[PDB]
Amino acid sequence: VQRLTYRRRLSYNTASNKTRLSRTPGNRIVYLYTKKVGKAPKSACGVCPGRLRGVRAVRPKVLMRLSKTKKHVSRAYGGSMCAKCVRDRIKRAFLIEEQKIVVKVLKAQAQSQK
Amino acid sequence: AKRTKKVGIVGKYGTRYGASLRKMVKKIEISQHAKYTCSFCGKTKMKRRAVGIWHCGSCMKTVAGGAWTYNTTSAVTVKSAIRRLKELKDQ
Amino acid sequence: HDPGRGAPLAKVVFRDPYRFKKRTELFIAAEGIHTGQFVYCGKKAQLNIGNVLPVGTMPEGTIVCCLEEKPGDRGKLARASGNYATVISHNPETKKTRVKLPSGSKKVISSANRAVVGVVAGGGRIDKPILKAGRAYHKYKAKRNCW
Amino acid sequence: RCRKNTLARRKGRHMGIGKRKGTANARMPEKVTWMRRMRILRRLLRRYRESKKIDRHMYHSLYLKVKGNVFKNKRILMEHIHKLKADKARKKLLADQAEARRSKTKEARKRREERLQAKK
Amino acid sequence: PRKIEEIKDFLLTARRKDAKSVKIKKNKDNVKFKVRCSRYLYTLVITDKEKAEKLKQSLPPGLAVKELK
RNA sequence: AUGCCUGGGCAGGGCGAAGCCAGAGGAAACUCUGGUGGAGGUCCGUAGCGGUCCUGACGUGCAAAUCGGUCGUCCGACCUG
RNA sequence: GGAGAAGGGUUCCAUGUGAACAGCAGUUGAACAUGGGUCAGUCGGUCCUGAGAGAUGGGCGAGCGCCGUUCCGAAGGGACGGGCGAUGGCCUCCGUUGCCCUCGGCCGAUCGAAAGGGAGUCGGGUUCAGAUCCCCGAAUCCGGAGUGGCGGAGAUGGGCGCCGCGAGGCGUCCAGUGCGGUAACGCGACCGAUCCCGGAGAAGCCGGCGGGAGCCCCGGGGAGAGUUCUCUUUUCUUUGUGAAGGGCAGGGCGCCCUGGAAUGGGUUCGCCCCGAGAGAGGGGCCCGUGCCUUGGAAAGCGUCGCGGUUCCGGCGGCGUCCGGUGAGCUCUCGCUGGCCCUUGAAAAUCCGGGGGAGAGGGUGUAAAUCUCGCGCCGGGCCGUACCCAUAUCCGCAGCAGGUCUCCAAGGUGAACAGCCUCUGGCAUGUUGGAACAAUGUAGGUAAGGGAAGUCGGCAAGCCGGAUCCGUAACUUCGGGAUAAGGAUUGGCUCUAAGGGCUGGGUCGGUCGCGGCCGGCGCCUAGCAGCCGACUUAGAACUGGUGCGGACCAGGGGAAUCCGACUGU
Ligand SMILES: [Zn+2]
Ligand SMILES: [Zn+2]
Repeated sequence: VQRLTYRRRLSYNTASNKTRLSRTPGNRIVYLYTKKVGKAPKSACGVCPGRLRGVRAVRPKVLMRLSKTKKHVSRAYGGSMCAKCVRDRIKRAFLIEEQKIVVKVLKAQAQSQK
Repeated sequence: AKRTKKVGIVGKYGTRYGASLRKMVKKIEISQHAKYTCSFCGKTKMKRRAVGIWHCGSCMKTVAGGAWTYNTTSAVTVKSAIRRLKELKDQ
Repeated sequence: HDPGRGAPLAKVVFRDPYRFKKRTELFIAAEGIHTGQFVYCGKKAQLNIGNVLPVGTMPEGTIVCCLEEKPGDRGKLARASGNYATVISHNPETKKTRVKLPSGSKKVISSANRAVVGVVAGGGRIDKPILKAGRAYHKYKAKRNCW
Repeated sequence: RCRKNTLARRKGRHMGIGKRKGTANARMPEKVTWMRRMRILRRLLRRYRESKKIDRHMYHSLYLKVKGNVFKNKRILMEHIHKLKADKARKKLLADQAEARRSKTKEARKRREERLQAKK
Repeated sequence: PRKIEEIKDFLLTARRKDAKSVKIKKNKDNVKFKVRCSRYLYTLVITDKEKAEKLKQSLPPGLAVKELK
């Protein structure tokens, strides 16, 4: 059985020193240092536990190399907020504006009566 | 009483800490670990996240309540008194 | 949850009416305060739980928390875990009020300073016995080397 | 030598009381045995339900009984399912016969009422 | 490296100014043409043998088409 | 010696608490039986940590405090850079 | 055994010597004398901040200095747009600086981690000694790109009036910062500022389950091989593919659409979910470290044979294959839970979103491309050898002491226990020979008694694993408890039980054994075939009553005093 050593000078098994096994054309198992697992952006609402879809879960400095379409989705608040909370915001804004209009009309009617 | 007679949750402590202390603890230990009914969704999802803070699994609503109970009798009394004073003041 | 503090804190977002910005504040959460709740602060604020208003406006017998011992110190009195101060009587002349503190002392305070309506969230914390050296060790490790 | 010893073990040998140093749970975990049995029984129940062998309510009742470990293996569960199916078939046959008799009686009474109304 | 599905695309890639030695490897029904560029080594796999023989004569400028053996 | 920050580590087994499932009894309150569950500043025990006894060995020693057997603990008031 | 961190600093390699050291010796050495050796955009420092340290302002102090890091500060010398002035370069066009107008929160200069965060290199070959660094082959990250080096997106639409049989051409009005899907969302791009919001960075411990990989196992094919006095289709070694892209398995979703469910249903090892939309269908997204493909068989390895006195990094034939498995060990990913009077880090940096301040050419072109595919240039400075420990570190030394980590084969076995073996390592640890006296140190054995020895059962000894029975006093009802006390344990030959995958749509008609349609059987008590990991119980036979046969491996009971306990 082929026992293998670290290929760098960081002997301590830390977060930055994580490795995986890989077989080479030389027919010997070696260590490959794997990158950290990136996470997709979370919704700006702060209420939905799930993370946003349609965007690659990669490191922020790799987001710079990623293209624009991979970093968002074609929608209002796309890639920053979930569709459920987006439509909730839309309907809430519409309803609050309608209620404000109704209150303004009632206040004008009260002023006219008085 | 299927397995334990009069310990239940405090059976993990074993013979240690004293019978009276374990009996006194039992109420708080059950209350803080019991899931309450969220009065926003109606589901039994209110779980004590930490000291004095409870979280709803479904509503994702976080409520600042008691340390071991969702609502304390002192909180209920002060809420009722504040409501009464508000009504008296506003008329 | 604030380490080393029994009472939980609440982050509240206001909008500063001078610049296009959203201010954030760390209030002491009164019992019953929940997320997605509107809190109103000021002389004209309504008398509801989770609303900081001057003690002069509120009527007698009002239970408050995070009381300001002096006008403008942002709240110092009755803010530990579940403690509360009681507004006993108001004196319109000289702009002074009487407050019963959780220790039982009756203090004369200014009517200008504000207070948050309701008791502090997290009462009954001391009822549960510690039951261990370890629980006390973990409690004091987050506060200071005094256990 | 190890291959021959393993073949002897497979035939059943060197596994007596005097060659067992660990407890029964250590040698074969009861939790894993329960996992295997539950998975087998639930797979059988789901296969029957999807093959239309049992109805939804009977499937749910058998699932609850399996969780309560009424059945110690797959054969006894299969036999219990067969007994339940035979009982259901007998009860359905009797109910259908009674319903047919009642429908015939009601139809005859309705025809008699129609005849009486026509006669006036 | 990048694999090319079209012989016309392979010819366009090989016709680049920065293009260089294009080697031919006869792999016993898996014959390939590998053209080296500045960034990628573009490979084209031809199943047919007569088609590869015909493509051998399609090099415009007299490149380094020397085969691999 | 202690406080803080940032990292690493701790085989295999016994006891089987909350919670849940099924069966039986009851008029109810609910109670018994068989399972699932793996909690514990829980027990045996390895690595690790420490040093009870033989007042063993040595005692101008391997060593200005070491070695052998037997030892306490080993999921938390744990050990450590 | 193979590699590191701190520490040492030439101890690393080759040659030569045996003056001195290696408590004997030495042709030997880490000794001595000569010469050689550390090759980086990708491995780390360098950057950021944590606990913390420490200037300016201010205060104190006889004074060296101290207090303090936002506190008794006129604390940003920065930026877009506009205006003025000037030089420079085909003063066309651009850049530069000077002034003016304008805009602007930050939060303390600075230091602080070779284990925290931190973009991006892998495979083969190679030296006496260095090689993710050198050679070859494949990549990738950042910065620059004025004139912009190319293609491609903003892109070449409609209307009206004419000519032309027709395709088509001319004149004029225009729109044109993209498109598709109900939806989740997708397509190679797809203008955009001051400003604002958000995300990643960025998170505890423990348990369970599932996916993937490395290793181990078994049934075979090959190649090389030990035994063959008898048997053994024999036992032993090998039997592969990188980073970076494309596609597909395989996982997860608290994502969407049709629909509305009690006769409650779905579902896990456990949980859990549902009229705030469950089952059932159709879709969508993330990781895809795994399989196929470019890389890539050219190279590597196992064999057979040659060229070459010698140098020679050579030349060639073949193989590098087909399957199943497991609470199996390790690593990683993903769900799910339990615990906290513990809630389990900051900053550098990057990205997304709300807005349209502003730009564009006007009908063939342009401003822009958070740049879509290519093409060009550069990446500076420091460490890179070795030891990393019964001889390269610290203990006065080649000292039985101490010193932070990674890799973890087979058998027995619960086991990372002890014992034996494979890869790898070594000469038994500052010396050898000859006898086996007394004292000793470390192991054992002893007829009969069994603590009568001794201050004291000091020491030794007894029991010890597993399976099946049984288990008292007391009690805080949790325990005591493996209480106490009993039986079995080997070998060989059998029996029973605990499972997966596939298969009937058979008859007729029709089309090319395969496909479609119709009524049939609808196994709805399931049968037939094929595979596979271990167990549990029982039965007989048998060995000189021996069987947890080595190893591992609890002595119990009745009480008193003290301390609750765990811990120190
Ligand atoms: Zn949301
Ligand atoms: Zn709720």
